[PDB]
Amino acid sequence: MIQGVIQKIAGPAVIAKGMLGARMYDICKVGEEGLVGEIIRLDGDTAFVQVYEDTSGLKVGEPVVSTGLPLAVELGPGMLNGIYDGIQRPLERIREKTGIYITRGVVVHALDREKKWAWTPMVKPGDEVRGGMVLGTVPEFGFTHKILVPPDVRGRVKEVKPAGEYTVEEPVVVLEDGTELKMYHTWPVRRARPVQRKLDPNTPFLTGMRILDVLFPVAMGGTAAIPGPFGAGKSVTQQSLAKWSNADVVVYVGCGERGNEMTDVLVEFPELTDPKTGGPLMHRTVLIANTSNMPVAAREASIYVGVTIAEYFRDQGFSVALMADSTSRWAEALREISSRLEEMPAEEGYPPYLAARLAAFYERAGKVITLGGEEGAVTIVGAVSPPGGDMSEPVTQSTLRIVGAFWRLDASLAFRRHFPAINWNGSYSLFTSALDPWYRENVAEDYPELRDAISELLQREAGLQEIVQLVGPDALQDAERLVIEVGRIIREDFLQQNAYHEVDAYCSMKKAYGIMKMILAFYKEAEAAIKRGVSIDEILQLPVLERIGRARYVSEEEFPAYFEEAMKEIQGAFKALA
Amino acid sequence: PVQRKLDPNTPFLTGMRILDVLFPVAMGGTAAIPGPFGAGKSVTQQSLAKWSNADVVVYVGCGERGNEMTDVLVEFPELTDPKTGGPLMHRTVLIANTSNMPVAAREASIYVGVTIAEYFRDQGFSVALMADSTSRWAEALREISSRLEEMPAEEGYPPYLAARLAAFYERAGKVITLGGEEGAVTIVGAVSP
Amino acid sequence: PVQRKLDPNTPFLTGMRILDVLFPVAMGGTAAIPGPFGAGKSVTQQSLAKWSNADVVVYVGCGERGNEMTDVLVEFPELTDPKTGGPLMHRTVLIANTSNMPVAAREASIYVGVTIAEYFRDQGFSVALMADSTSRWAEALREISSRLEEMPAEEGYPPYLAARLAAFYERAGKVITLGGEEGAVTIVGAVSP
Amino acid sequence: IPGIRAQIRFIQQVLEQREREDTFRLKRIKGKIEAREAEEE
Amino acid sequence: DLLKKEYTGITYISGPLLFVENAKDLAYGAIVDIKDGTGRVRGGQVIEVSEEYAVIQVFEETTGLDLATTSVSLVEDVARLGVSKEMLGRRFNGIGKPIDGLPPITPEKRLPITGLPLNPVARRKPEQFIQTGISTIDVMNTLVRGQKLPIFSGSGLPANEIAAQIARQATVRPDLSGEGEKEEPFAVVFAAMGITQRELSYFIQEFERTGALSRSVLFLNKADDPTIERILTPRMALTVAEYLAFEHDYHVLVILTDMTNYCEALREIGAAREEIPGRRGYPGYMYTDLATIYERAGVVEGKKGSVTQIPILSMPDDDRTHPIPDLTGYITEGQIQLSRELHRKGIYPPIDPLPSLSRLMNNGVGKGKTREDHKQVSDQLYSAYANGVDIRKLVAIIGEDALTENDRRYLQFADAFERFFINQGQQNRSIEESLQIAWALLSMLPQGELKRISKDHIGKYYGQKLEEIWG
Amino acid sequence: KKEYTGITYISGPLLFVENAKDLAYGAIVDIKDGTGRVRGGQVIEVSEEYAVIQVFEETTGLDLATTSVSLVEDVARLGVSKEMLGRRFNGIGKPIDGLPPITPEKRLPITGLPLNPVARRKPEQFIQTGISTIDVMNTLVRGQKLPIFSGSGLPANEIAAQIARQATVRPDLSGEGEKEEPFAVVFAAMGITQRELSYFIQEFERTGALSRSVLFLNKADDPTIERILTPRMALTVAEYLAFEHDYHVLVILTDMTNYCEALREIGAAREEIPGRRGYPGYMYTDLATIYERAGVVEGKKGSVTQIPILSMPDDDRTHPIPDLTGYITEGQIQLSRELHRKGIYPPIDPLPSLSRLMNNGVGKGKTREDHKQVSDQLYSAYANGVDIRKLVAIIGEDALTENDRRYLQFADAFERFFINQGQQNRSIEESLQIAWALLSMLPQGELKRISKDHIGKYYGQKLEEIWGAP
Ligand SMILES: Nc1ncnc2c1ncn2[C@@H]1O[C@H](COP(=O)(O)OP(=O)(O)OP(O)(O)=S)[C@@H](O)[C@H]1O
Ligand SMILES: Nc1ncnc2c1ncn2[C@@H]1O[C@H](COP(=O)(O)OP(=O)(O)OP(O)(O)=S)[C@@H](O)[C@H]1O
Ligand SMILES: Nc1ncnc2c1ncn2[C@@H]1O[C@H](COP(=O)(O)OP(=O)(O)O)[C@@H](O)[C@H]1O
Ligand SMILES: [Mg+2]
Ligand SMILES: [Mg+2]
Repeated sequence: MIQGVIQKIAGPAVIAKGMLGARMYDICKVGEEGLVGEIIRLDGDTAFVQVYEDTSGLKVGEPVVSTGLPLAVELGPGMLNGIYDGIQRPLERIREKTGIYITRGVVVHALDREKKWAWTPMVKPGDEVRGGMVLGTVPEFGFTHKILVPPDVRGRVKEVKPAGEYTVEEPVVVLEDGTELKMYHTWPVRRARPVQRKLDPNTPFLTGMRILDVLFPVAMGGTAAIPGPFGAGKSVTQQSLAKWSNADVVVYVGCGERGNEMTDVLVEFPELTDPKTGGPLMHRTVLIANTSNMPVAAREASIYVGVTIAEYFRDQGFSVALMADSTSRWAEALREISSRLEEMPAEEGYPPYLAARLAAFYERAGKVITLGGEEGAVTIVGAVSPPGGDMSEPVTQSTLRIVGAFWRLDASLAFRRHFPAINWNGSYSLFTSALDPWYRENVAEDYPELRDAISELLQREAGLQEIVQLVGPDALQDAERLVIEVGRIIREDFLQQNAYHEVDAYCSMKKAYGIMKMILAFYKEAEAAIKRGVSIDEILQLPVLERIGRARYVSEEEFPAYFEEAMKEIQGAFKALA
Repeated sequence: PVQRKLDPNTPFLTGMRILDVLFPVAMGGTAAIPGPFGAGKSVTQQSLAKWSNADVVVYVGCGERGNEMTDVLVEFPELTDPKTGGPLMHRTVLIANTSNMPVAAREASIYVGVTIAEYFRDQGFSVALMADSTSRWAEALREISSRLEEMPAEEGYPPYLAARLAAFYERAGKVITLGGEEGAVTIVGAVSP
Repeated sequence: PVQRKLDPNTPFLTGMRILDVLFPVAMGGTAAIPGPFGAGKSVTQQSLAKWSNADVVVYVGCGERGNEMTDVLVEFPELTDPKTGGPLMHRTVLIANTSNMPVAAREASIYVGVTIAEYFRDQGFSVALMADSTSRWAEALREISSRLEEMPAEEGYPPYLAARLAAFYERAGKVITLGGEEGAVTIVGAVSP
Repeated sequence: IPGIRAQIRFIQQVLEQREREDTFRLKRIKGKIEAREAEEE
Repeated sequence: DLLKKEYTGITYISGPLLFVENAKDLAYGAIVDIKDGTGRVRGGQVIEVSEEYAVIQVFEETTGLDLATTSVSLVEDVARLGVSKEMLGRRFNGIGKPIDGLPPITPEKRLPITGLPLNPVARRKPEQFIQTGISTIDVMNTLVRGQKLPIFSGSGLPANEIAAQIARQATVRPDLSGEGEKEEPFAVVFAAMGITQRELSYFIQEFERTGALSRSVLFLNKADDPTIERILTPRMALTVAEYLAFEHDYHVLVILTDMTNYCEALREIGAAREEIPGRRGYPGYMYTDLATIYERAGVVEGKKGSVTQIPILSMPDDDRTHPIPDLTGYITEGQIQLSRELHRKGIYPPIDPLPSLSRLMNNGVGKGKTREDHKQVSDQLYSAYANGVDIRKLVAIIGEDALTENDRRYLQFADAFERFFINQGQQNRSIEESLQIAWALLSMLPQGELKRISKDHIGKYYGQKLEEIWG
Repeated sequence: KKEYTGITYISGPLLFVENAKDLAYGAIVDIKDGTGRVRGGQVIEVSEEYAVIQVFEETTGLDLATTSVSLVEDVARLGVSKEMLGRRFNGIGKPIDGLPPITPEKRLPITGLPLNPVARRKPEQFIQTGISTIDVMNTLVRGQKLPIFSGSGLPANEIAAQIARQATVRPDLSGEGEKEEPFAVVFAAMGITQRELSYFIQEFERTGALSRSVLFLNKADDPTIERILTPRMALTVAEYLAFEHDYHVLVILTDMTNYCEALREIGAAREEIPGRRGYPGYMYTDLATIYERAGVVEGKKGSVTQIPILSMPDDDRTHPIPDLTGYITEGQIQLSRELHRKGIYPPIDPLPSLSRLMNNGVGKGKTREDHKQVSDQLYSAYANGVDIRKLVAIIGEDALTENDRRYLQFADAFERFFINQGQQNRSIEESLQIAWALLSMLPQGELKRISKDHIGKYYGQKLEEIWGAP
């Protein structure tokens, strides 16, 4: 092994000397405590090491040992219910080993080495196996966790363990030439896990929010970004997605965020239920927690560990949702490391390779045919926290250029307590066209036309607001003022969604379809009544407006009857009231 | 040093209605009067020097016109001290470093003025300290910092500008002097944004 | 060098009533013209080249578009000189640079053109110099300044942009040449904000 | 309209000043990179 | 351990920094003693160490130091503070030394002042509602036990008065939470950084009048004190707070008097080190540095005690987008923002609710905690006040007489809200008083326009008039 | 083959190799490590002491002990052939469609030589894009640089694909009848996602437009140096085809904003101090060296036409990228977000759009005698319709004059039928017929920009092309 000594210490940065032969981005043990660090520069006989832990108390002369391997994660059974740090250390074990505080230098296996798993082989001796093929199955929480061949392992099966209880260290399958395959393998977090081919985004990723699932949909394999100032509701939207998504597995990455939010997830989620499995929601969730007061160099590691775990679960045929709770924190960590490196910044202090790193991270998403032949997907939703809410900041601009959906939050709606507080004008989605056949087959044949009509009404309202802010709403004609009123009705009782209300927190596609149909039926009838001389102030007093407003609070089970009753009420009210 | 800092409970009467009524300053207080050129900072400072109830007035011409210092030197001997009735100039100490005087001396002039004011405070007097412009002192600090190749913080000023300003303005206050008497320093510092 | 600069007391006659009457330019004066897209700037420039009382016309294309430069290079060799019936190019020097040509050439284009104009002035001729876009030249100058890592002044332009423009425009004037003969250079420089 | 124009030009001047300060800092750090590489060799 | 080692050979002194060579055995982050030729000893910390030389930031001013006589000696390898329950009535400077004249504390433990990050698994969910007595806080921006709720202030705004009032009135309501037990009062840790004599005297006199000094630890860094001590001051204060809360079951309220001065000192140190700055020249690690301070508050599983932080920062030009308030809002659970327009109107406390926020409000309010209508009443108040503000902007164009009657009602609700719900003076309002005032205000609007409130709460509480509450 | 061992420094994208005085500046090298993997790199600085090499891919796994550097070519060169048509490349000319590498007729330096200004000639013939708002109002002329100014969510890729698979020349309108004049499309994609890559491949393959196209597709996670080299490769191929085989070449460059960001990042990596607005101070010259390679040459029958596509970052035309592009190119076609969100495709807004070379490529003997006047009348009438649409919201429908209501109807029908083309391929005659049908809604004699002859010859037809008889 490559061994050296510490030459300089400055914050998270340690320069070692005598490290000739050490490779770039290899993991090193720094100091007598063996703190984990990564080599980010080689210069003569020296190596620049960014330590993933606190460096306070280190002295010049302490040994630095290179392990000769880059950062890697253990991929196997045992991750589906746990919370990890940036470099994949279980926080439950760390708590049991240290207490209420996280102390540096703790060494603990990512996967519990004593937990027993019910192994069921799927292969027989003489079978030839390629990377990503299913060796067998193990149940975890009702999930059928598939033991995969490592992506770059090839050979013929020589011996296979029979069905029984084994630990992840047990070599369940031994190939010819003596290569042993355990229940887990290690993968470098910076390498994208190989696949066969990327597939077109056919099916949607149902987030459970009306505005996101209707006006700005994201596909099952797509990417989305949700930037906004502090208090706009990024994390509440992320947690709503984690609670209500239709993804099989949710990987939540709290990169440089509040620890109280990780605690909220840890406490609330075991009580909630998985909509599809029926079991606890925490059983389908993997948490990678790197709080803001944890070491800065570990934020990049946190992002990469999360995305690698998401890729691994995709390789088993699952639909994975990856919520990165902030990428601006990762960018700030990169800027801090670059400042320690004394490198010339690109723009606003960030290193030039920030855009390349972001693009590499976001390109890992997609619906794919896995190496084993089965079909899985990864959906990445990345939150961005621009400094001061300045959307012209380089991270937000770099994210604009690689994401298919953009959910822009504005502090104006958050101040009003109008939530989800999505800026409709500043948001967009590039998946609306490709998802239309699925909408026609699964929601309604006329759903795309209804959605387009709603968007056109919002556009007309936006155009008329230019005049409303000029001469007041009373200076408009009855048709234009009707458009304004229908726009505010849409905004208040279709786009609003209370993430804490027991009914309004979730909304199926058919409920949103019914609400849109009700609103547009009311709009058509109101315009017809306007053309026959009825006043708009007379229209605004109809109790069917109250029914439309209360529609969103109606439960999913009883919604169809409410919708039929309200459509009948719309027709009757605008027949009687002319 | 002083024995104790007291709470300021008496007004610094400037003789100007708006300041003495709507925005009063106490005897040991501090006041800033920023404004663009021609807004009347120096006229207010000289009105305070002529008409205020301070036992001793210390006027610091930090980097401003020499004609203003000459105007003070000529007019004050003819005016009357509002407290004792003697000539106004016997109440006054002038520290002048005009704009075309050496730039590094502005910072020294500010400290000389505040130290003289504190010395007169130690004798039991109430002292009004007028700084004609602290922006010139800040500019002198910026020039010296640039000669030091220090990294500028904001608009070229050194990062410790706020520290210097705070340490300067913190010297004012109503105190029990080391001798057991009661004295105060009032600082009115003009700013030229 | 010249023997003496003369007074702007004789007119440069463009042959266009509005310019010759309401907004005249003296022989050896300087004028600026904005270039809106459809405003017929090229026709006006051709009219100045064709009908003005200048003996020699020097036309400088600083950083023009490829097709816009091609327009000039194709259509001047078609203009007939009213004073001789022959081609107008027989008394015209054309400097042509496109945007993709080296930045040093685009920066030196106006200096080359005005030096040629001064050389023809030294022979007693009256020279009309037309700079097709000084904004493109300023862009080239800004790029060169950026390559030298100089401080950007306003909008990235080097702090000496005004000095360079003044040094270019002051070369115009009606003079007594070193040969004792009267000559002049009139500069009409187009700007494109 | 004139007030909005004045606000626009004020914001433009502030942004340009911040950009100028950033360029000055970049020049300083490039010079220090070159110098600290030159003397250390 | 207890033998002395001294490093002469200082090679560079400028600003706050000091270079000493051949000091390869000084640990990173170690506290050192700088002795000059007169015998005076200054404090310092190692911020970069290599086999060539070590970089030391000097806490005090560098006047009188010289390369020929100055000596640097190691104190301890890790910056630690001696803590005990004995210091509950004591005053300390920015570096933890007593300034009250009493003898030094006899420490039970010596804890690293930087602390350690709390394990998210070991944290609890902050849930216990704290009644501050201020309606715009209790009703709309509820403060819960274990929260970081900074006050975003301005130069002339009375943030110190609001902090003193909160410290005076803050109490839990176990009867509403069903616990129904007597509760010990809050222990207060007061960290002042660059505080002026006026604000310091105000705080001292308020704590004396309310009798809270006997249970308050004070770390005072004056405006004329050296500015590099402001880096240590909040870390020492929070070390004491964490020790008390999580080892003696104290409920600690921590007030950081001005974080703008802390960020100023951080910027000075970073610029002296030529750190690659963020916006407005502040160092790029400012987010992490502020996080290492803020994230030390909270509640821990299996522990009785708690740490509640109420930092105070003055936005320079009332600019919410300034780096200091921006990063603070990105770290903390919401903020209380003061309004200069409300202050000029004579409304106290000048808290405008729209830019304010409490992220943990949902945890502490609702049925079985405060009352069933709390959340919906808060939402309706926010919506109605936003409508009133929009109608004010409209009136600024079309004039009041051109309004409809509903817009007129919203305008009247807005100004009545400002003058009655916000403007309360120094009185201590129970949550029930604030809720009935809110319902009296909501009764000004038509019943059918309370769209965010369920019909049950409307039927139960709508109708009362403000004049029925007070004559 | 000489192997340059002696790596003395690795950090970020750069590595220093000593005793490399024989490496020419700008050369491309192969970086080999202990695992036998080979990476690409470019020499960005060479001196007596060491050579600085910028690595294409990530520098992970490299070490100063086992890393070796060897030269592959002293000048960035691309092997071009006529068998490139129907092929796809990864942005540095390596096939990614699974077909064997082409046999290079000749190898050309991708840093092309600037065209001699005296060798150029005026653009005089147009390209039929099949889109009415471009063909009629913003005509694309063979040899023009006509960028498309897009937005964040606008469908610029769809419009690019539609133009690519619809663009054709119309020699029959010039009276030549010479279908022997070949046409090719060079499509360069920069910084695109896998979604966009799949979309482009599917669009080019489903219609058979691939057979006359060359695709240089650079993905978003590909090396940024490949992004910088992609337009160079595309323009080298375009110049070769046009000026050595008389092809009429249309070059589509999406997206130039990605190219500018890559240029910014590479400049920052080489420690260059940025210029105005944080972009390199030489961005104008680089964009010029890209754009000015289009044109028509005297004595040669080929042509290069460029349609750069760039997303304005915040829909701001003052941003450096669109600003410099406007400085260099001849006009712009601006997509409209309000048209897009109303359901109109393609969302091209005629009012801010402009083709500066249009008046040279339209008229008698080129398109038709009435083209210019019809375009002018359409522009004026649409502007009137739009402002009357704004006014009717406050003053009401009946308060307007009868001709004002006619302008309202004209603007509505214009947006409905002329702009809202869909995926139709409209010949210039179809577009002119639709324009005349729309102008027939206005009273005769209100068409003031049009001569009475054209009015008599064409006025009177009614809207049947799109509705009632598609
Ligand atoms: N209170 C006042 N009464 C009468 N005249 C006044 C008063 N204040 C200002 N002026 C007039 O306005 C002029 C401006 O004087 P100052 O206020 O002293 O200027 P300033 O504030 O010092 O700004 P400068 O010119 O940059 S030093 C004076 O010379 C008077 O003519
Ligand atoms: N004085 C004029 N008399 C007659 N026609 C003119 C005149 N000025 C311009 N034109 C017309 O304008 C066209 C030629 O000039 P333009 O193309 O408008 O010049 P230009 O486009 O402004 O040049 P630029 O801005 O450098 S591209 C022809 O249609 C001319 O008939
Ligand atoms: N969809 C929502 N429904 C209800 N309340 C919300 C919603 N989104 C945000 N909020 C409220 O706004 C606060 C701020 O949201 P949060 O996500 O914590 O800020 P950020 O944008 O930084 O993540 C939340 O604590 C919650 O009280
Ligand atoms: Mg968040
Ligand atoms: Mg003055």
